[PDB]
Amino acid sequence: HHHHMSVKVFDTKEVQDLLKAASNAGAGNARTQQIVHRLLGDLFKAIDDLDITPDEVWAGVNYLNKLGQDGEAALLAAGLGLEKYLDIRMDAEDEAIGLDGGTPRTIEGPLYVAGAPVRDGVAKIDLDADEGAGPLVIHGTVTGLDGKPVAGALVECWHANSHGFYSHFDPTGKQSDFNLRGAVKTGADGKYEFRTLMPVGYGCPPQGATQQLLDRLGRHGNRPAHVHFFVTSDGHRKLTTQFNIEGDPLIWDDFAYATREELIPPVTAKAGGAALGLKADAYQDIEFNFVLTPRVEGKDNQIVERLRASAT
Amino acid sequence: HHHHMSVKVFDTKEVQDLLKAASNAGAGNARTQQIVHRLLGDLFKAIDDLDITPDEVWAGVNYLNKLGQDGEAALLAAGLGLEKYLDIRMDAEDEAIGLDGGTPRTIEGPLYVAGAPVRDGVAKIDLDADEGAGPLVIHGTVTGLDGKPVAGALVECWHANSHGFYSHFDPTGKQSDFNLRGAVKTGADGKYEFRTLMPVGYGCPPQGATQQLLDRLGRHGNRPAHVHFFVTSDGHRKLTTQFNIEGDPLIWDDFAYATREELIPPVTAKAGGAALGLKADAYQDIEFNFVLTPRVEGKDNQIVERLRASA
Ligand SMILES: CCCCCCCCCCCCCCCCCCCC(=O)O[C@H](COC(=O)CCCCCCCCCCCCCC)COP(=O)(O)OCCN
Ligand SMILES: CCCCCCCCCCCCCCCCCCCC(=O)O[C@H](COC(=O)CCCCCCCCCCCCCC)COP(=O)(O)OCCN
Ligand SMILES: [Cl-]
Ligand SMILES: [Fe+3]
Ligand SMILES: [Fe+3]
Repeated sequence: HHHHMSVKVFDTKEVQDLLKAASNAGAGNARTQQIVHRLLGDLFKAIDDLDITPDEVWAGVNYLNKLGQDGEAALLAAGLGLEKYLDIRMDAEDEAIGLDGGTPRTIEGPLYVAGAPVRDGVAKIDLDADEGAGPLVIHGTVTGLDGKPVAGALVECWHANSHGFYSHFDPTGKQSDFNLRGAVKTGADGKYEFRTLMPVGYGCPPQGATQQLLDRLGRHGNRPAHVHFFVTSDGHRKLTTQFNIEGDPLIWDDFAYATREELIPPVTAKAGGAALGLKADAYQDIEFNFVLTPRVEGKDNQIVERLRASAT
Repeated sequence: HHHHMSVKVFDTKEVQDLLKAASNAGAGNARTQQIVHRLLGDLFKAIDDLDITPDEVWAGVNYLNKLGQDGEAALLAAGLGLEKYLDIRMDAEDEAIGLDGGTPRTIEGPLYVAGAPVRDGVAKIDLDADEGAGPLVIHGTVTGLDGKPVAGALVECWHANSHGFYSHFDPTGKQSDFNLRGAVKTGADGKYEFRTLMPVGYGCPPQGATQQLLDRLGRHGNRPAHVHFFVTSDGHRKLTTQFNIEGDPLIWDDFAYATREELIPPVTAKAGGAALGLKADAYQDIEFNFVLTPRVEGKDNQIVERLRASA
């Protein structure tokens, strides 16, 4: 409660012996031992430097229990910019080898669901009534770096409803499996099209551990309205990206730091929606093309494996 | 698969800007911002230096989900030596100012339960039958640094059964509330005594997150047989300590790094348990005295507040 000087122990042989024992550095997976030794040592050193008290350490330890009970570790990874950091490093790798000329990547987020039924060329993906969102058409072409259309590319799409909730993750009810999620296989013309409704921005669960820490930091936990994409096709690297809805006031204040200048396409007002199966004549239209990068020596060294949900 | 040079982006302006934004370090709690800025920046820098891949990062992220789901964050804190590290730092504090003369501290561990009924001088704490454990008597005096008995000290004791399980945390069933957990208030002579059963060493839940990571590090998750104590007294600092059962082959291979050479008292065989209320005539006996350290200006600046179970 009263300030005192930190007593420094990190460089002592006892602490260094403890770090080597606990990480088992130098059976066991050597790479995991190496990573643990470095992260544990950095934590010990930070506790020494900032005089992080046992009360503070146990608050952090018990915070991790709540974070996992909430299922929110990946949400915090986005909120603390760790997920953006991974893109920064992948972007720097692409810049060094000259693979940075396609549509830019941005974060995947934690809300992808595998298994959407694949449609030929066009998918209508709003399965459930949403009185609060107007119809939205997203369309474009999948091309390579040379401008030619990519046949048989798989474009997957997911976004939120007018309350900012995703199917499979709705805390107010159970949406239909794959509501506002689709997948289209492009034809020879490389064209894809999604017919859906306009999303609104996401907000962290207000009593969740992510928002609790953000609240303590003085930060909001909101995202601007956006739509996610995967684009997969042989001969190209797997594209993970997004675009933001034009004009959202949170576009340059995303709590997950995912907005990119090239990922803010214009939205157009259009008519004749009924002829497209849309629920209203006037609709908003976004033209967005995906420019892919090629595999190098047949390899995609930036595809990411992580725990992902799946549905019927 | 093939080796390449790790990209270095940490010292770029974009990363430094991202770190300041994410920690908000520069509304909010300044101390939390400071700690987050440091811990998050260290993590980014570690990712650069070791070229930690996204696949690796996400495995750690999803591991954290499992760790919290299992409710094991504090178990891993002990298993990775973090809990011992906190004691190393408190011990160095005491040494610097000359408060290091008493019974040594060691780790609390995550299995304390508040509320044991305070008995006078002696508590019998084995409520549940355990055919795998013989009787154990633990007895001693609570004194200050000057050797005078401390009257009214509260000595709390908790430990495992012969399967290595604690009441309130037993995976094979439900023990009685406060089984193998006791509280004793010393009288004028400073003496305490617990009548209990002999513990067996603890092992991490085999399918839990802590053992999963220890397995990946090539480490076991076992503790020697031991007994925990709190000693709370109005004029002294609160002592958190333990002792290990003499002769346990894991005394010098504790996965939580909590063994101290001053905390391994002799065990002697005795007879006469019936008159003590023990379930058998023959029993094992441990004399263990607590030497407390005084408060400074009536304050205890080493007492630890953390989430604790109660019953
Ligand atoms: C560094 C190399 C890599 C190793 C680490 C890898 C992970 C680093 C990731 C980037 C940094 C993220 C840090 C996350 C932990 C922050 C915990 C704050 C949560 C919190 O609200 O604690 C409050 C107390 O704060 C306080 O007392 C002050 C802040 C608390 C200390 C936070 C750090 C503790 C370090 C030990 C935990 C292990 C690391 C954590 C990831 C609440 O307190 P309350 O009890 O009133 O609760 C009331 C609510 N229910
Ligand atoms: C509780 C108090 C004490 C806290 C300790 C904090 C100090 C840091 C020191 C320890 C922290 C380590 C945390 C876990 C890292 C390793 C977890 C991996 C365990 C594991 O089984 O993953 C394997 C791969 O490991 C790997 O690939 C290596 C993964 C290493 C990741 C390191 C970076 C993670 C950063 C996360 C911090 C996030 C902060 C904000 C959320 C297998 O993987 P699998 O997928 O095949 O599993 C399917 C089953 N075999
Ligand atoms: Cl129990
Ligand atoms: Fe999203
Ligand atoms: Fe224990």
